[PDB]
Amino acid sequence: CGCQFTSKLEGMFRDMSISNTTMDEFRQHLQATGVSLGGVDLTVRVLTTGYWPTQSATPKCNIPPAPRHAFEIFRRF
Amino acid sequence: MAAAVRQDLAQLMNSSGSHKDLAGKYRQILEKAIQLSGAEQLEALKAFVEAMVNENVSLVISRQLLTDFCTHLPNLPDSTAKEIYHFTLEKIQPRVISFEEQVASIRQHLASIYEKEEDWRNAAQVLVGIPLETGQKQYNVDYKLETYLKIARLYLEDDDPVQAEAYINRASLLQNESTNEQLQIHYKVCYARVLDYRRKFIEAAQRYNELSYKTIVHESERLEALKHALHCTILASAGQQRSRMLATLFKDERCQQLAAYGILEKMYLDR
Amino acid sequence: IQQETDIPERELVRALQSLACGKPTQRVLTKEPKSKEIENGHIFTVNDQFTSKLHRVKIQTVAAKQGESDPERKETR
Amino acid sequence: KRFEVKKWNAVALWAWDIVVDNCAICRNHIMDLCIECQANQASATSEECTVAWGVCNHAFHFHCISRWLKTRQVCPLDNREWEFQKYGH
Ligand SMILES: [Zn+2]
Ligand SMILES: [Zn+2]
Ligand SMILES: [Zn+2]
Repeated sequence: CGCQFTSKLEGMFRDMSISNTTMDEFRQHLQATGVSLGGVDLTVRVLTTGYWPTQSATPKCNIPPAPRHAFEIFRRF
Repeated sequence: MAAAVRQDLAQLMNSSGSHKDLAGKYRQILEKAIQLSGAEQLEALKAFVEAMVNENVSLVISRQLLTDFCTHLPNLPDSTAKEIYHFTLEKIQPRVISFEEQVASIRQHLASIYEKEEDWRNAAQVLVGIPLETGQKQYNVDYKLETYLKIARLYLEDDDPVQAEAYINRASLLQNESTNEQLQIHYKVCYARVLDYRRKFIEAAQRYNELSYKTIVHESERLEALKHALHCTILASAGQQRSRMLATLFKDERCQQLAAYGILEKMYLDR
Repeated sequence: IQQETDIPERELVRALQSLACGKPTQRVLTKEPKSKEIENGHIFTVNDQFTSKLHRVKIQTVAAKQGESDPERKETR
Repeated sequence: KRFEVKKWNAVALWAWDIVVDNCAICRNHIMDLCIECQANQASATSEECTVAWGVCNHAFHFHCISRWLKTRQVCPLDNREWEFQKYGH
């Protein structure tokens, strides 16, 4: 193909690249510690909405407190 | 007696029973704390806020008792109840995603209360803290319009409207979704005020002139809006657009009633 | 779990039934009112299930059959 | 406790910002007309000049990008090809 849905597949691949780069980058920052609230085992992935289709309604349910601190670190970081 | 209230809250947290009985007991404890005064009332309410945000306490108990807490607070005067407003706003962060109605209510109360003490600086910053973008609590288009309008008006009275430009925008972005005509009129007045402030005197005069020929706007406000149109037209850049507005403003008989009637009369008649 | 959770719609039941309804002899979430349909006032318990001695035991109730059913097939068409 | 969480593999999604306060092609505002139109009236017919949104989530006037798209086609804020995803705001 040319400049078509293969481009949609291009963005799909970029997200995997960003997920692992942020994975090791977050590994370095959880190594620094000092102000880490939820300092437990995390493997967080980063994707983009431009190429992944609608998975679901993306609900907004609650999160357990220990994961909440873990999620708060990454979102702040 | 704030320590006794805190001890009762701690004991009630570990108690097991029906939701209605626990909610009633917490409400009674809250009423007893409200009946206090001075630092004792402040610390008792602080422990009440800390208990509600606590993980173990039911969200139903958390959301409603905080709501019922926020209902009794406007009765307490413009005093020590505002350091706890910053305290309560700071505390809500684990359940800030679970509920944000109380956060919006506190910020709305705090913004108006800061507005009372001639403080458009801090009232703006507090009201910006409202996460209107979230959408899971779908703030009715009027409510988002009302909040964004209030931020712009607060910034206009403080004159740092680099952000109020971005705030009259997000008011405008959801503006073409709302229903309330009076809110729309209140928006267009504020939007015309924003145009008048920045450089858009010619555009504000156009907006003021459009708002001048309305009916629900008070006759005094209609005269004031037209007076704003006349002043903006005189102050705008002298050109083809401004000349046409001067011709348009030479038609209103309530322009004649104004003191600047002579000013544009010499103006448009080429003096 | 519906009043103190801010839980989404029926998708909750599919997640909830993954531990109780349609379960083999590896149940990690048992209930007293044994029935197929879901009730309101039913209590949840836990079972040891020594048969599932698997240390990192997983409950893979999801992805039972990736088959692209018709309702998504028609809408994407 | 009886059950404790050890590992978590949540996926974080993100979206770009737009800074809707002024477009970059004409520098007037996101709304309130463009350099090719100036005033509201004078043969506008309900102002046939709205805001256009691209796939990259940037926003400009419809006419401004139209003059941009005739010469170049590369969305001067990124290197996306600037698809057409919306009309108006
Ligand atoms: Zn522009
Ligand atoms: Zn235009
Ligand atoms: Zn762009």
